[PDB]
Amino acid sequence: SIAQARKLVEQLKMEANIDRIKVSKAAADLMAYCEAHAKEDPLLTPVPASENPFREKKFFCA
Amino acid sequence: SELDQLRQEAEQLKNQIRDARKACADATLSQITNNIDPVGRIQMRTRRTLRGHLAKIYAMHWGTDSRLLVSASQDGKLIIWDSYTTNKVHAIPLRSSWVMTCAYAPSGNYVACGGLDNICSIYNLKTREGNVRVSRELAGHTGYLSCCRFLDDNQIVTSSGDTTCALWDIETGQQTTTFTGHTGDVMSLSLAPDTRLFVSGACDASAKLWDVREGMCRQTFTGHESDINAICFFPNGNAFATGSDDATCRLFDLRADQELMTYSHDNIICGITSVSFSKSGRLLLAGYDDFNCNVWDALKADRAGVLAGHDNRVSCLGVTDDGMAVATGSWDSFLKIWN
Amino acid sequence: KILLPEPSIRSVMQKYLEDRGEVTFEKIFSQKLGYLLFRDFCLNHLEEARPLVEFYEEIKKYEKLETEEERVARSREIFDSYIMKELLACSHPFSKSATEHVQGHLGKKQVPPDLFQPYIEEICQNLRGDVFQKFIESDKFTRFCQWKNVELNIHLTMNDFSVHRIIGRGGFGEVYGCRKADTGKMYAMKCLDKKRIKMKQGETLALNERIMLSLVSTGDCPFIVCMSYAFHTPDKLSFILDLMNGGDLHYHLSQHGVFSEADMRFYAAEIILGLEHMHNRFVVYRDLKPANILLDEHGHVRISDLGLACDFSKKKPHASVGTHGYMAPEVLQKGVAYDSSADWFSLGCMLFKLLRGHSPFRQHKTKDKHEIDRMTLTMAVELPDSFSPELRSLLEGLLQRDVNRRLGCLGRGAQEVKESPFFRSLDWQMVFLQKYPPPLIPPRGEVNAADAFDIKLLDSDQELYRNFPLTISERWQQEVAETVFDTINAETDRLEARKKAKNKQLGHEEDYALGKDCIMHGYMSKMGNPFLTQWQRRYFYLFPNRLEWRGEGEAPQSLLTMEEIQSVEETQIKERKCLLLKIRGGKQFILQCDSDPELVQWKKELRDAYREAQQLVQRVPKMKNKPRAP
Ligand SMILES: O=C(Cc1cc([C@@H]2CCNC[C@H]2COc2ccc3c(c2)OCO3)ccc1F)NCCc1cn[nH]c1
Ligand SMILES: [Mg+2]
Repeated sequence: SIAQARKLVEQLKMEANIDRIKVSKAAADLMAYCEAHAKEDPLLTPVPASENPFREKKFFCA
Repeated sequence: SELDQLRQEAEQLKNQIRDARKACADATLSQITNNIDPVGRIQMRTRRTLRGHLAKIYAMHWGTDSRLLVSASQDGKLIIWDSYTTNKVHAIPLRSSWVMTCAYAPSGNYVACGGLDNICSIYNLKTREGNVRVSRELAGHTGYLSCCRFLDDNQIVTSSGDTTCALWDIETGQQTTTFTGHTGDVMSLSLAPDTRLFVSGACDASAKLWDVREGMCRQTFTGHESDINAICFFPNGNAFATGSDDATCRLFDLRADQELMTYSHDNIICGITSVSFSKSGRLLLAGYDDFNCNVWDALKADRAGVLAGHDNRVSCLGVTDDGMAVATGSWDSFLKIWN
Repeated sequence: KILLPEPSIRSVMQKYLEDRGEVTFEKIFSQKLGYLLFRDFCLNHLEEARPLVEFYEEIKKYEKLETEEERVARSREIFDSYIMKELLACSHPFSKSATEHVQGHLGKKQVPPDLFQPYIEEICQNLRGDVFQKFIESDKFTRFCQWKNVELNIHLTMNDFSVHRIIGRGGFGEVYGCRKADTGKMYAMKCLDKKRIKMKQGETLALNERIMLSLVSTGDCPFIVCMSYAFHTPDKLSFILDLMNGGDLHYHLSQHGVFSEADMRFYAAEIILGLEHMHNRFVVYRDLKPANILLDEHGHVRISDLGLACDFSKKKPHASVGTHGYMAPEVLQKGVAYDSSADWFSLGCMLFKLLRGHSPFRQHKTKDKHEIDRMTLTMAVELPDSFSPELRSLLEGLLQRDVNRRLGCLGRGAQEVKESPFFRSLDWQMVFLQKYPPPLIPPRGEVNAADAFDIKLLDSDQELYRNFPLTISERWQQEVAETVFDTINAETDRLEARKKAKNKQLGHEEDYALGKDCIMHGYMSKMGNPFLTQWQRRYFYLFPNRLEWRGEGEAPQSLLTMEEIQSVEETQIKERKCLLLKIRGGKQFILQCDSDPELVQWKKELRDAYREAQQLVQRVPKMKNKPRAP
């Protein structure tokens, strides 16, 4: 189909004409994000039993 | 001819995209993160087992309170669970047996689900009276409902076997925007933290980034060798991960417009069903058809740990918004909550 | 006594009947129990249909009215009546044209019993469509399903009959007076012995008797011993028939001696209507003789034993079949085809024996079988001068050797015989209604009144009788209707009301099958592992991707997925058919159903649902099995 193939061209032109950053900078940003949030991540930084809703505890709210 | 030429200019545009991506590939995530310590051995126990589905579980979704969750099963029900006590807050028998997906609205007022009925059904969890009712049956897809996620109580995004996604106005029951572009069944979707963008993963082995408000495909990501079954945004919105039938997960960056990392091991040969990040984005957790959940260092690519608590496929998973736990759901009819 | 299955039986039965095209207005309305439940539905629960059905029943009563004076009176009452007016009051009245035909025959004083037939037809065209579909939706169709489940699960044995004195004896067996225990209805049981049948090579005879009884037993003929049931036990064949405890006419001829013209005329008229019934169904009887005429306690008679009868709708018989002194020429000649012709000749021989004491071709007590035949083929019979002229005209009519000249073969059948001078005194409708006084009222308890003048069972022997059991639907439904239907329905109504209140105090609506995509539901019995489990009765719900089951007092907590099912097969466990489901991982799941239609339907539905589910799952990337080893 010629309508389809022209649609593909228009689409690819939208995809091509975007601003891209360097991988080295994109990667540094992900790393910095993980580092700023490492201490608030309980799967990473295991919490004391007393702060952990799923250990040593029967009395809950709602 | 015209068709000869439009194909050739498409191919040439694909080369220019490829060339401009390579021009950005000045280093790797793996090189950039060489100096940070490994996360060590990630080890968790099963803190709850959620029993009550009578057959395979296909999906799950946490409420925003990090406490309730909704699961969907081959038994033709949704169950809404209180993960803290393990009690069933609601058990919802569906109109169609063939449910495949489910979603918890951020407010906690609705769930949604659907499957081979090709419908996204919306359930009002607290009526005027205090009953659980179907409040809307979103009809319009031409093939199965694969995933659905609420933006708010009046808007939801769906993906489908008909190769499209859509944005729905729940009140009118109508598709407000249709996202067309995939050439295979769309299997999964994930909303950006700000809900202006979403990404989809499909059986054409690509992921696409969509503008919610304006209706277009902004970027297309390739590299998987086979179906993408699952997708999830990295928590700052600038990257996302996919899981595929090719036995790999991958990390894609939006602004660099390319793949940053592959997460795989020569001993893992089956498909990934499900992906989610830990609260900080440092861990990528994925479910596998070999009955495990593997936990990856998202920055460094090493396998950090394994959750091995199911007797059949891990079909779904999710990390709570408070980061405190991970839920796994399985073909063995159980969910487990781990930390 | 009859215990109806519960209303949820409908889930299986509705489907089983729809699959056979049996849930139409015509199929249900023409069954006696179907009609009774539809009537109940219309009179009591659907205002728009009630007058149609009341009118319909008035006409049904009108049809059965014996005198022309009664029908002049009643036709006028019906026309001048309130139901007639109710029907113009509604916006579905009778047509100008039907009304004109009726009121035209009325004003000219002529009142046939089918006077109101165009009204019947218009009523039925209006019962067709929405009113019928509303019946199907109602509890009265549910109740039809309950009765129908019982009808289609009948397996009679000796223990279902309280069996009493011998009322007939033959070479193959005996007949008994008996009472069917569940309804109290009285019948004859003709009990033929298989050892004795093997010994005398009459298997095709026993079997032909059954097919012939089937062809003949609908329509409630008052002049043939018809069948309600056939069944068999390891040593016996058993036919359940119209009770005739007055002995046969071979015995009564020998006790009373010969019969007057008037006496024989009673017997002949009754016999002629029996033959008419048979010939209208393209059956030739062939063995008409006095030992095959039986009497009831009142002296009314019926033709019995269709062993030697034949169906001529497709292929006219050639063979020499009968008893030697009553067989027609065109029969005795092997390779001359014949139809009902044969019975009219045989009738002639028989009406002669009742008058004279011997067949007209057995002269001096003689038995030369070849000579009896030569007399039938050669000499016309001299009729003694003492016979009336009307009787002479009749026997000369019936005994013509040439079929082309013979009374009853000139192309109008029995009607030719009925018009004979000999019967001028008779009203044939009165014959039909058994209104004429019989000549001989048998003494009560008369012993030996129906005697004829006189090794192992292989599995190949049993194999010949495979398709012997049979229930005549119309006969069972009439039995039930006239005995226990009303009382069972009331009791059953009360039982269901009671389970309903109790269910609601408990907080239990039996609603688990509703609002979902459940295909079918009902009771079955289950077994798993043969060492670990035993038969447990549970309530099953079939959904497109799984089969769930529950005990009493909880919702389902167990199931098999359609995915796990590899095959569904019939199999025998202790003389009882079960379903064997082979499950992935070499396990087994076995099912026993409570009735024959349930086993047929659960088999078909399970098979359909597992095959469709598996072909569907294979197309869905998220649900299908994926490779786990290279
Ligand atoms: O024994 C029978 C059938 C039979 C006949 C009779 C009677 C023999 C004498 N003529 C009347 C017959 C029928 O007797 C009946 C007596 C009472 C009845 C009844 C039939 O139906 C309803 O109530 C009694 C038991 C029977 F089993 N037929 C043998 C045919 C044969 C073949 N080779 N040799 C002989
Ligand atoms: Mg012949």
